[PDB]
Parts: sequence; C-alpha cells; structure tokens
Amino acid sequence: ADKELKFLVVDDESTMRRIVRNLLKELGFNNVEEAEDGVDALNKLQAGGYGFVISDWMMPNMDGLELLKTIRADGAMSALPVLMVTARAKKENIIAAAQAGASGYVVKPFTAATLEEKLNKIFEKLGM
Ligand code: BEF
Ligand SMILES: [Mn+2]
Repeated sequence: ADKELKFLVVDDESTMRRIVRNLLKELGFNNVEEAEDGVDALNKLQAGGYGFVISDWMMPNMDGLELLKTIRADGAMSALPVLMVTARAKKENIIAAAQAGASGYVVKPFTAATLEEKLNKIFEKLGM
C-alpha cells in the first residue's frame, strides 16, 4: 500500500495506540493520527484525509462497534477500511462487528506478525 496512507488509530488506552502507531511506523506508515474514543475519532475523520481506521471496541463516549456502524452508514466515509483491534473475543462479538462491516478483526493480545498479516489481508481485498 501507499506509504502516505493516512491512518487513524483509536483506543481509549494510550499504551495500545502507542503499540499500533509504532507497528505502523515499522511497516513504513508515518502518516498516523490518534483518537481516544469514537466521538474523538469522528471529529478527526470529518476533518478529512483519512484512508484507514484501526479501532478498539470498549471505549467511553462512543464504542468501536458504534463507530464502525457510523462510518459504514455515512456516505462520505462508507467504504473506509476499518480494522477492529480489541480484547472482545467471543464469537458473537466477532459476528456483530463482521456483520456491521468490519474489514478485519484482531483479538488482543496480538503479535506484530498478526497485525501486519491482517492489515495486508485488507490491502489485498481492497486492491490497495
Ligand atoms: F477496550 Be478494547 F475492545 F480492547
Ligand atoms: Mn478499550
């Protein structure tokens, strides 16, 4: 994928956003911004320019399932790639997110290899 792709990394834990941003940097992506919840994320997204979202689920203000649904319903954002990266592990959770339009789903804790693999899986699917 284009190394100028602009990422939005969303999680209410600074430590997890830091993991994800440093992983992206290793993969060659430096155009990366952070958001602390679904509302914060939508503000950044409405500001424009974003090509990929990586999002947690459990967050105050607006959770990641609601954030995914909001993105998928919005005509200006509807095809935006959204990778869920979450501790939510039940099959029912994966189903709700997949059916809501998740591009991919990674369960915490995850390895560097898993993130790279699942990001590349989305790039291939979308022809990026
Ligand atoms: F708080 Be997240 F869904 F890992
Ligand atoms: Mn969380």
